Amino acid sequence: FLSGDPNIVDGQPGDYAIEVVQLAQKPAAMSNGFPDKDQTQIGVGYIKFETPEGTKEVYINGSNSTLDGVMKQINAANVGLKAQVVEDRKDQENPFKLLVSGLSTGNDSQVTFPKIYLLDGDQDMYFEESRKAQNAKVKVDGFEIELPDNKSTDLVPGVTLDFKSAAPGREIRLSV
Amino acid sequence: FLSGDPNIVDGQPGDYAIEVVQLAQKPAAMSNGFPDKDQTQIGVGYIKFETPEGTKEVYINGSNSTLDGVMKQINAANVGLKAQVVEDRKDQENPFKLLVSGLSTGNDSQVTFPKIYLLDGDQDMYFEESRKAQNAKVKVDGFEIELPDNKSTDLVPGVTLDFKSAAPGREIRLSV
Amino acid sequence: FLSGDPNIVDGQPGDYAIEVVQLAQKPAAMSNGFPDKDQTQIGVGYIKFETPEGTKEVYINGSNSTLDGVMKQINAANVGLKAQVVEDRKDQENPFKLLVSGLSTGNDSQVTFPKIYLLDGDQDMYFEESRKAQNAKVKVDGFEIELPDNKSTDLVPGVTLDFKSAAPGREIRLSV
Amino acid sequence: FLSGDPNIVDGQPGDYAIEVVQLAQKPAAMSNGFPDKDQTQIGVGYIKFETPEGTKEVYINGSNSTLDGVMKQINAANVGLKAQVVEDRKDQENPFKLLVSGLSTGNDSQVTFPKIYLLDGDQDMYFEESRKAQNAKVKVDGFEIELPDNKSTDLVPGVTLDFKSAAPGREIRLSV
Repeated sequence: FLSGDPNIVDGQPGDYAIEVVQLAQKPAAMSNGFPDKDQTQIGVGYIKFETPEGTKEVYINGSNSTLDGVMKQINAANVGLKAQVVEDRKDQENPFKLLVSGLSTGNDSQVTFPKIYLLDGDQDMYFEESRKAQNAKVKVDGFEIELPDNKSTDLVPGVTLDFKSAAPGREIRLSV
Repeated sequence: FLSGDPNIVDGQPGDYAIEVVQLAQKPAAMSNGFPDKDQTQIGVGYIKFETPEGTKEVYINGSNSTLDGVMKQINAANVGLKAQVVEDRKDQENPFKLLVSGLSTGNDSQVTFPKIYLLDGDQDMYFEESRKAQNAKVKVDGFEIELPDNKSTDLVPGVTLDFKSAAPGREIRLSV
Repeated sequence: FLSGDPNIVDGQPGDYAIEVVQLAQKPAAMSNGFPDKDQTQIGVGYIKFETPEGTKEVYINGSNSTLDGVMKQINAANVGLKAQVVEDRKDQENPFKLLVSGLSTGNDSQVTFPKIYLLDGDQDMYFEESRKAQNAKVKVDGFEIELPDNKSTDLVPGVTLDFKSAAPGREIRLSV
Repeated sequence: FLSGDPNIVDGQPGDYAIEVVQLAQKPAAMSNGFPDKDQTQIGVGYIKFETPEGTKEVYINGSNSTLDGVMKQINAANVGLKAQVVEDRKDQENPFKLLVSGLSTGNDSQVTFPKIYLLDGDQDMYFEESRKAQNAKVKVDGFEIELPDNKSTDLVPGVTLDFKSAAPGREIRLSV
């Protein structure tokens, strides 16, 4: 198996034409900005997630409701979510943001973020932005189809393809 | 021989400027979606193809007219067509589609799909989408010309070029 | 020296930001299509070129005024021009075209094609398309400047850069 | 750690989706064109820079106020600026330009060029163009955030990422 561009599509007989239009997308949400990740407290209560495995409510203990504490409690809850704190200089005074993302891509792995219930915080936490889970969009011999993940065993029979990047308008030739 | 980008154009004395605008395209058609590829039967009769080698009619035996059976019978017919079943999550309830493609690219290798004649199926099969065969479009020193295949022995004299991907607006420099 | 993308810019201390907007372009002209390159004769006389080295008139001998003969006579004239015959399937009946290009890029290496004087041909030859010589356009720390060739010793002091492809909007980081 | 495209993002466990929308930009200014870099004198006085470290005034000695002399005096001043002379064929008669750039990227590393005070020059020097310092723009799981530099230790926890090129619309998959 050879890909015309392993940095768009790689894998492990015929002439196969594949275009990666969009990668599959994880559902995700990003907080408003905070001036620090280790002092300003967001309060006590819970954050609600609606997931393919049902409603999940992650309990935020005032003990440690800094952005860092909340990230660690979301990760320790093991509810199909991965949290991290990122720095976004769009607001230089409030650069720190909580990013929470599903672990799976595809329309069927949707996560929503419908409620943050928190009392006594130093500052309001909210998800300023969210993104829905999405399928990959790929073209096979010019036909756009949707895939749940960034891999396929069906497009090139006998090969497992992994999409490495989205490159709309950059059709790649593969051979086997 | 060196290509400025082997993942757009590679091959096996001068300064050669080549842009791959569009890869050469196989003629192809893709079915409507089915809920499965191994149970729902499309019926008995035939599927008609108009090819550069003349009219071809592939006989679909009710014995095995699942999408999988039809794919196997199209391939076994040896009429210049390659069939496979793909999964397209655009319709989650009916994800399975038959993709049928010519083996050759270029305007002169046209295939059309003018008739599906099938009685007693569980569900209607039809080609929801088709694509015409097309030439590659490449620019040599800025002039767009058309090629039948994704290779050339004429653009860089003494070298066989293979186009690995389309990259419109990305002129590549080659040397020999 | 390291380039962030050797397939856009490569070469042989600091942080250097380079974008290749357009490669430098050779002046060139391409004929109308012919049904063959080895039988149909274009006649006797000459083809005129205006070059940076002055007016050049290449004499076409009726002995061999096929597209192939003309290509060989232009090359043998040694007037700063390189000719080849390409196949362009835009007109399937008349696919063969003469491509004539200058050997140098840049605005100062302009070539024009102002006259074809040919009597007794089987078919009219003319330059259906021509292209002017052009400078490369590159951005250095965001400023677009023009270069005569697809190389530079000035952009990154102490290094000779060779532009491998044009990639407008794809700023590359280089280090030394 | 593996990047789907090391020529966009490289570095040194999870599924990480990163798009480099724009590289971080150095503040910079480029002069008008001069016919030479080693004879035409721009005069005596100073060039003013406003920098994050305060107002800096670089003294231009008539002894050597060629574009080359000025470049060398700006570099020898050690005021957070790097100067070089580039050749820009946009004006073939006046191709030589002084490019002066900050050493740091990001909104907080702004440099402006508010005054050139020079008497007795052969020709006027001025900054025909300038560019403000800017943050990198990157998307993490589809959310655009701003970074001061072309690196990050926060996007992929436990890895130092270096952005090698901007590739808007080309989301890259990374793994750890």
